[PDB]
Amino acid sequence: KVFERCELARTLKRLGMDGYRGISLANWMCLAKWESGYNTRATNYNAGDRSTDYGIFQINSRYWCNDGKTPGAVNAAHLSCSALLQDNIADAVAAAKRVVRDPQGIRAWVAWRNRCQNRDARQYVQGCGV
Repeated sequence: KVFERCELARTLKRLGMDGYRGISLANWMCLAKWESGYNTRATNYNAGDRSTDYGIFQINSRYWCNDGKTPGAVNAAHLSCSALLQDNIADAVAAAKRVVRDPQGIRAWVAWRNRCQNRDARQYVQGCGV
């Protein structure tokens, strides 16, 4: 599924993401935007380390979800990576919350530092009623 901007904003608010671990909804929106373009079935193979990024938040298979083919893999979140390709993003949200529970917070995603950190992120939630 490819979410509409405001549709996603409201869904994330309803799932308790606004202010989760000090992270505003606008920042989570900025992350999803640059990570997948609000696309739940987005996948990205990292040829260099043989891991794959799954879903709307591009969660990596070496640490957060299990896909069986990732060398030296860990399953901190404890999810099957398949769960992160569903239209219903409840599992991708529980996974995302787990990622930010580590000291890096939202900085775990390099894309966040590149295009979200220290920018005006209001544009991602303006007009959505959240």
